[PDB]
Amino acid sequence: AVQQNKPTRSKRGMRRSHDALTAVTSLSVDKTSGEKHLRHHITADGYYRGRKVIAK
Amino acid sequence: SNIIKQLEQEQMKQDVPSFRPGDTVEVKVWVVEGSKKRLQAFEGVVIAIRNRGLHSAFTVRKISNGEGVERVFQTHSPVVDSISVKRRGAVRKAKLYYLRERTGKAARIKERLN
Amino acid sequence: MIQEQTMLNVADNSGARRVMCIKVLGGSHRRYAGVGDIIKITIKEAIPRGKVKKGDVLKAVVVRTKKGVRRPDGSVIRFDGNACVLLNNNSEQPIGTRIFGPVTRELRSEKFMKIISLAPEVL
Amino acid sequence: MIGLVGKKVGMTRIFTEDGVSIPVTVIEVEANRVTQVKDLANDGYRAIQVTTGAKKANRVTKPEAGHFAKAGVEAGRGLWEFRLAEGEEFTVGQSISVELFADVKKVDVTGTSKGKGFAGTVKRWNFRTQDATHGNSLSHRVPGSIGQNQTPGKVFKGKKMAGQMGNERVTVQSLDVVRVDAERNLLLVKGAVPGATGSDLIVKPAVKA
Amino acid sequence: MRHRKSGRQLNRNSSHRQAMFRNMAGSLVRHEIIKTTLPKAKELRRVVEPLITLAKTDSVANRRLAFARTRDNEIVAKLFNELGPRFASRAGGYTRILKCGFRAGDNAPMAYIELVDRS
RNA sequence: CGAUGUCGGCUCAUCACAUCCUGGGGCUGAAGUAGGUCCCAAGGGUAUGGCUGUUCGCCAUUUAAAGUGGUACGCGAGCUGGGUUUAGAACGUCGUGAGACAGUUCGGUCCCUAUCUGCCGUGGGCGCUGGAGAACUGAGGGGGGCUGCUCCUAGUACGAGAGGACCGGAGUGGACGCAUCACUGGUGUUCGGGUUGUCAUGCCAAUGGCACUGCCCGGUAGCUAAAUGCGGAAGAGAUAAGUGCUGAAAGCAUCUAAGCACGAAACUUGCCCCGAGAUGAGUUCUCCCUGACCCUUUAAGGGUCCUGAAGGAACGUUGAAGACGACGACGUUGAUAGGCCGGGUGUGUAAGCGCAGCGAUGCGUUGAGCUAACCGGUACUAAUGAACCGUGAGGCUUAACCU
RNA sequence: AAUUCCUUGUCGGGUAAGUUCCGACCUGCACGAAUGGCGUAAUGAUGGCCAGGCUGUCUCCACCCGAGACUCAGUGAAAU
RNA sequence: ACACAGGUGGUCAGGUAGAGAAUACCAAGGCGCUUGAGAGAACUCGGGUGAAGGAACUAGGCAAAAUGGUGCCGUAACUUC
RNA sequence: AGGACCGAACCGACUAAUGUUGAAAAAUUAGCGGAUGACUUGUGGCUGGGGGUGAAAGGCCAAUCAAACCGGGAGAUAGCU
Ligand SMILES: [Mg+2]
Ligand SMILES: [Mg+2]
Ligand SMILES: [Mg+2]
Ligand SMILES: [Mg+2]
Ligand SMILES: [Mg+2]
Ligand SMILES: [Mg+2]
Ligand SMILES: [Mg+2]
Ligand SMILES: [Mg+2]
Ligand SMILES: [Mg+2]
Ligand SMILES: [Mg+2]
Ligand SMILES: [Mg+2]
Ligand SMILES: [Mg+2]
Ligand SMILES: [Mg+2]
Ligand SMILES: [Mg+2]
Ligand SMILES: [Mg+2]
Ligand SMILES: [Mg+2]
Ligand SMILES: [Mg+2]
Ligand SMILES: [Mg+2]
Ligand SMILES: [Mg+2]
Ligand SMILES: [Mg+2]
Ligand SMILES: [Mg+2]
Ligand SMILES: [Mg+2]
Ligand SMILES: [Mg+2]
Ligand SMILES: [Mg+2]
Ligand SMILES: [Mg+2]
Ligand SMILES: [Mg+2]
Ligand SMILES: [Mg+2]
Ligand SMILES: [Mg+2]
Ligand SMILES: [Mg+2]
Ligand SMILES: [Mg+2]
Ligand SMILES: [Mg+2]
Ligand SMILES: [Mg+2]
Ligand SMILES: [Mg+2]
Ligand SMILES: [Mg+2]
Ligand SMILES: [Mg+2]
Ligand SMILES: [Mg+2]
Ligand SMILES: [Mg+2]
Ligand SMILES: [Mg+2]
Ligand SMILES: [Mg+2]
Ligand SMILES: [Mg+2]
Ligand SMILES: [Mg+2]
Ligand SMILES: [Mg+2]
Ligand SMILES: [Mg+2]
Ligand SMILES: [Mg+2]
Ligand SMILES: [Mg+2]
Ligand SMILES: [Mg+2]
Ligand SMILES: [Mg+2]
Ligand SMILES: [Mg+2]
Ligand SMILES: [Mg+2]
Ligand SMILES: [Mg+2]
Ligand SMILES: [Mg+2]
Ligand SMILES: [Mg+2]
Ligand SMILES: [Mg+2]
Ligand SMILES: [Mg+2]
Ligand SMILES: [Mg+2]
Ligand SMILES: [Mg+2]
Ligand SMILES: [Mg+2]
Ligand SMILES: [Mg+2]
Ligand SMILES: [Mg+2]
Ligand SMILES: [Mg+2]
Ligand SMILES: [Mg+2]
Ligand SMILES: [Mg+2]
Ligand SMILES: [Mg+2]
Ligand SMILES: [Mg+2]
Ligand SMILES: [Mg+2]
Ligand SMILES: [Mg+2]
Ligand SMILES: [Mg+2]
Ligand SMILES: [Mg+2]
Ligand SMILES: [Mg+2]
Ligand SMILES: [Mg+2]
Ligand SMILES: [Mg+2]
Ligand SMILES: [Mg+2]
Ligand SMILES: [Mg+2]
Ligand SMILES: [Mg+2]
Ligand SMILES: [Mg+2]
Ligand SMILES: [Mg+2]
Ligand SMILES: [Mg+2]
Ligand SMILES: [Mg+2]
Ligand SMILES: [Mg+2]
Ligand SMILES: [Mg+2]
Ligand SMILES: [Mg+2]
Ligand SMILES: [Mg+2]
Ligand SMILES: [Mg+2]
Ligand SMILES: [Mg+2]
Ligand SMILES: [Mg+2]
Repeated sequence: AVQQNKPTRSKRGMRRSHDALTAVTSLSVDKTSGEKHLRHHITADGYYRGRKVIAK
Repeated sequence: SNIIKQLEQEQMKQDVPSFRPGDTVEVKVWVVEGSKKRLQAFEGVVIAIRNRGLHSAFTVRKISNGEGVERVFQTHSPVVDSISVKRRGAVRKAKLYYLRERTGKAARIKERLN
Repeated sequence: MIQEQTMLNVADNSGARRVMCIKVLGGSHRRYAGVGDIIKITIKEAIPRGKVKKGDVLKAVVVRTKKGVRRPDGSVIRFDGNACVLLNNNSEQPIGTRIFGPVTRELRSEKFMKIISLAPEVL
Repeated sequence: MIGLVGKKVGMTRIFTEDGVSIPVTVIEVEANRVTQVKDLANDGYRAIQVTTGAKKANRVTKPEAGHFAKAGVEAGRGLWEFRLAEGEEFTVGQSISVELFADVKKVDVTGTSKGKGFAGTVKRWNFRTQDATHGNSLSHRVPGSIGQNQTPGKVFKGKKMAGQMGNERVTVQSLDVVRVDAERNLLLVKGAVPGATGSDLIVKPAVKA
Repeated sequence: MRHRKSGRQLNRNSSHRQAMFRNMAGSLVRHEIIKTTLPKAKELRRVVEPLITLAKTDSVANRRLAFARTRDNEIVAKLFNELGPRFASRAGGYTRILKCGFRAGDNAPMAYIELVDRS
C-alpha cells in the first residue's frame, strides 16, 4: 500500500498539471450603480439588475 | 400524458358499480373450458381496491372449502363480466389485510346500513 | 413458488398431513416449482393407517401455492397455504381417491385430468 | 428496409376480446422528413437522413439551419440516418409516416437505456454477494478475487468490474407490433422498449424475422 | 440513484430538517428577508410558500394547520392578518432568491431570500 | 531463512484438450431402440443436499451432462479461520523426571489510507494544416452462441414379438443474458391514519416535541424481482474427421498426383455494442471571416491600429444525465426549476358546530379533510443588457482542367 | 470412551441420505479402583447432538434512513 | 505524551408513569461535544422493512430474528425430597 | 435462614461487530456473568529479585518477568554478520 520508488518531481508536476485555478471570466457591470459584481449575484452595495435590492 | 389517457379511457368499462372495501361482492368471470365459454361466479369480501384508471384492480377474499382464496381481479378486463355488491360492510380502513389471520366469528364485519 | 425444504400440506386422502419438497424436478439448477409442477418429496407426518407411510419418498404435483398463479388478463389467484397431491413414482397418477380444497385451471391437462375431476372446485 | 424515429410515450395495456392483456409501449412517431439522400457516387453508400419534431428557431445554429434550408424543410430535433436496401429510394423533401409499419409484424427498437450511474459488480455484472455474517470483515459486496498469483502479473482485459451502467445504446429485437394508428401518429409494440419516458427511439423492421 | 426524486437531504436527518425549516420559515415571516445558504434558500420555498397559500383563507381550521406547521402564534397571526391579504392576488411565487456571494467562514454560497412585497 | 503466509471453504475466474453433454463421422459380435469403440471438434453448457475441517469419498435425489487438468496443489495488501502449527488443560501411551507423541480432546489477536504496472469506468490537453456545427463510413475490438420435454411425421421404417426410429416440422420449458415498470409485488424515516408514555403550546378542545420513523397500519412517485417483454437462430463462405466423382503414375485398381463435389455447435460472416488518437488521424453536408499599415535579420518573420464572425465557453434555471468533470434540456421571442391552479393517487368520514348518551363515545354536516416525487395547465418567482474565448480567406510541390 | 491404531468397527435408533450424536456389542492397539472406579439430583457465559418457535443465515438479494467515501473552502499527516 | 469516547473515592436525590437509584419524558441546573458547506455514486459503517420459502447458510443457527410484565389456572421424567 | 433466586448501582469480561498509522500502547457498541458475599471499595501499612507473592496461568512484582529496574565490573565475550 506504499511506494517502492520515489516518484520524481517531474511526475509530481504532471499530477499537478490539472490543479490550476480558473480565473473568473468576466465581471458583469450593474447598469445603475456602475460597479462590478459576479454575474447573477448582487453587488456589494446591494444593487442587482439596477434596483437597490437591499439597504445597508 | 394526454396520449396515454386517450388510449386508456376508450378501453374502460362504463358500468363499473361503486363498491367500497368490506363490501361482500360477487364477481362473474368468463371460463373457457373445452370450447364452451361459461360464466363462473366468485363471491367474497373486498379486502383491497387499487384505483389507477384503466389499470384499476380489486382483491376479493373468500373461504372456499375451508381454504382461504384471494383473487386480484383486473377491473376493466373483459374476462370479468359482472360485478354485483351483495352486502356492503362498514370498515374504517382502505385495505383489510388483517382478515388473513381472522377466521370464523373473528372475521365478521358489520353492515354499512345507509 | 416451492423450493427444497419447503413444507407442504397434502390435498388428498392419501394419508399424509405434512410433506417436504426435497427436489424440484425437470431441469438442472431449477429453483422453484409453481402449480402443475412435479416435485420429489418426503413424508414428515401421516395418519396411523394410510396408503403412505412416514419417511416414504415419492413424487407430488403442486396444486395450491401461497405465491399464487397469474392469468393472462393480469389477474392472480393466491391461496393461504401450499398444497400438493401425491403421485406414484412410476405411473405418476394420484394415490389418494378424494382431493380436498380447490385447484386451478393451470392444473388441467392430459396428465392431471383425474385430479381436476375429483376436485370439489376448480378455479 | 428503413426505420423510423419515434419517442417513448409510456406503457399501457391493450385488453383483447379474448381476455388477454398485452403490455404495450406507446411510441409516437411524427412525420419523419428526409434531409439528405446519400448514394454511391458521392458518399460510397446508400442511405437517407431524416429529421423529426420541431426546434426553437433561436437555438438551431446557422450551420445546422443551413442544412435544413438546402433540403427545404423545417428544422427537427435531431438528425438520424437509415441505410437503404437495394431497389429502395426516396426524394429529398419527402415525408415518411408511420404507415410504413402498417404491414410489418415484428420490429427492433433501439434506444438509450436508463442511466444507473456508477454501479457495483453486484448490480452491474450480477456477482454473488459474499457471506453477510460468519465473520466477514468489510467484504460483503466487494468483487472478491480478480486474478491469479504471479503467472499473469496482471488482470485480464474485459474483467468484470464496477463502473458506468446503462445510459447507452441498446436494441431490443423482435417486438410484436400490436397497433399502427396513423391518425394520431402512434405505434404500439408488445413489451418494454429501452429508454426513459420521452426519449428518442429508433424503430426498424426486424432483421432476424 | 436519485431518479425523479425531490427534497434536499442537507446532511441532516428527517427530524432535524423539519425542525430547521420550521424555525427558518418563521424567521422569514418575521423579518421578511433572511440570509441563508443557497441550497437552504431554495428548499425553503417549498415550505413558506405553501404556508402563505394556506393563509389566503382565514378559517379556524387553517389557523390550526398553520400553527401545526410553524408552532408559533405570532407567525400564524402575521400570516393570516398581514401576508394573507398582501398576497391575495398573486398566483404563487411569493418570494425571491438573491444570490449574495460566499460566506467567509466556510465558502458557502449564500443567498438572500425575501418576500416579494417587502420594499 | 535482514520472511515468497499454508489445508479446505467463499468470491471472482482464466487456459489446455488427453471431450462429460450437445455437434460431425468410421467400424461394430450395429435389426430397431439403446450401446461398445475410435476419429474430428474447446462454441456454449457442465447439480443440490446428508456426513466429515476436509479435498476426496460414500449416500440421498436430480440433470442433456454433473469432464479431466494447468493456473504459487489459481485466488488471505479480496473474505473465512473449521484443519494444521504457539503459550492453558486432559486422556491413552512413553520416560525416574523435566517433558514428548503426523495419537486424541476442549480453548485459542488473520494488519496495511494503492506511488507504479494491470484492469474497470470517466475527463482534461493537444493533434488531425483556415475556423466551426453536425451526420457518417468501418480499419479494428468486444458481446452473444446452452438445452430439455411433448406433439406431428408414425405405432411408419425396423422387428418373431416385445418394442420402436432416422430425416423433417410444430409447441412448451429449464438455465443464462439484455431491457423495462404496463401488470403482480417489495421498499417507500418526504403522504395519510391509529395508538402508548410524557412534556409543552394559559386551560378545554385541538396540535406539536421526544421515546429505534416511539410502536404499528396502509401507501404516491422513484428504484426494483419474485413481475413480463425479448434474445441464443436461420442463412452464406471456406473447412476438420469423413464420404465421393472422374482419373493416371501402375493397361487393372485407386477420393489425388491434374481437375471436381459434399461435409460440424469449431473458423470467417450474418445478430448486438464500442469504434477515424484507424497519427494510414478518412468521407459527406452546412455555416463563418473578402481591413489598413510598419518592420529588418526577408521569412510559413515580427509589430501596430482597425476588426471580433460562425461558433464556443462561462454564468443562471436544471434533468428519468451524474462521484467530479462529462452529457442533455432551458435562459423572457421563455414552461428550465420552484410556486400556483386543476386533476389524479393515497389515506379513510378533518376541524368546528349540532344532536343522542350519565359517560366513554356514537351520528349528522362528510368519502370529509389532508395529500410527496405524478398528470395537464399557468410567467408568480428565478433564469440580465452585457462581457469573455475564437479572427480578418487560410503553406509548398507537381498534376489535371479553366482563359 | 476426553482413552479405540486398524475405524467412517458392527448392529440398532434418528435422517430422503448421519465420518458427528444416542443405545448396544467387546476384538479394551494402549480403561480400572483415592496421580481414585462407577453412578448421580441440582448447578455451568462448559463440549457434542436433536426438535419447536423464529427469522436476510441462505435460495437471491431489493429498497430505505443516517455516518463516511465524492466536490468546494480552511488546516494538514504517515509507513515507504 | 493530546483541549484523548478510558480511569477516578465521598455527599445531594424534584415531577409524571413505574416495584425501582431500571427506563421514557421533564424541573432546577447545564449543555449542542472548536472544521464547515454541498452532493445524494460504487463500497464500507450503524440501522429500518421485505414477496415466496424457512437453517437448504455454516466448521457451528455465528449474527440476526423471536420470547419478554402482572394475576390466575396448570405443570413431566428424575430427585439428595 | 441462604457462598438462595430475578435484577440496577458496583465488580467482572462470555460472544459478535467495529477499531487495528485507533477516540484508546486492549477500547467502544449490542448482548453477557456475579450482585449479603470465598463480595466490593477508600486511606494507610507490610513482604524485594534466585527474592516476594500466587484459589497455580510460570500468572503478578510501576505499559518490562523462565528471574524486575538503575548504576558499576564493561570497550564481558562473539571461530558470527
Ligand atoms: Mg525495492
Ligand atoms: Mg490534482
Ligand atoms: Mg441516472
Ligand atoms: Mg452468498
Ligand atoms: Mg477485524
Ligand atoms: Mg459487516
Ligand atoms: Mg495475494
Ligand atoms: Mg510479463
Ligand atoms: Mg423533479
Ligand atoms: Mg459534511
Ligand atoms: Mg425521532
Ligand atoms: Mg525462507
Ligand atoms: Mg527483503
Ligand atoms: Mg481431440
Ligand atoms: Mg459411433
Ligand atoms: Mg473457449
Ligand atoms: Mg468451455
Ligand atoms: Mg476459441
Ligand atoms: Mg461461430
Ligand atoms: Mg458432496
Ligand atoms: Mg502442481
Ligand atoms: Mg493454492
Ligand atoms: Mg482448478
Ligand atoms: Mg487462501
Ligand atoms: Mg483454528
Ligand atoms: Mg501445554
Ligand atoms: Mg508435532
Ligand atoms: Mg480526449
Ligand atoms: Mg466476432
Ligand atoms: Mg443449440
Ligand atoms: Mg412496477
Ligand atoms: Mg407507474
Ligand atoms: Mg404495494
Ligand atoms: Mg412502511
Ligand atoms: Mg411501487
Ligand atoms: Mg404525545
Ligand atoms: Mg386535551
Ligand atoms: Mg423537548
Ligand atoms: Mg429529552
Ligand atoms: Mg450455420
Ligand atoms: Mg482408370
Ligand atoms: Mg475410381
Ligand atoms: Mg462447401
Ligand atoms: Mg404560454
Ligand atoms: Mg414549474
Ligand atoms: Mg391538489
Ligand atoms: Mg381517492
Ligand atoms: Mg366532523
Ligand atoms: Mg388527526
Ligand atoms: Mg355517509
Ligand atoms: Mg379523499
Ligand atoms: Mg407539469
Ligand atoms: Mg485407551
Ligand atoms: Mg478413531
Ligand atoms: Mg440437520
Ligand atoms: Mg448407523
Ligand atoms: Mg450437523
Ligand atoms: Mg457408544
Ligand atoms: Mg487413569
Ligand atoms: Mg491409585
Ligand atoms: Mg476425579
Ligand atoms: Mg480540501
Ligand atoms: Mg474537544
Ligand atoms: Mg425520579
Ligand atoms: Mg437513567
Ligand atoms: Mg469535534
Ligand atoms: Mg447513502
Ligand atoms: Mg429487521
Ligand atoms: Mg422474507
Ligand atoms: Mg407490507
Ligand atoms: Mg411473509
Ligand atoms: Mg446444512
Ligand atoms: Mg452446504
Ligand atoms: Mg446468538
Ligand atoms: Mg434482537
Ligand atoms: Mg446469591
Ligand atoms: Mg480477572
Ligand atoms: Mg458493555
Ligand atoms: Mg443477579
Ligand atoms: Mg506451562
Ligand atoms: Mg507489567
Ligand atoms: Mg534477578
Ligand atoms: Mg540468572
Ligand atoms: Mg572485565
Ligand atoms: Mg561489545
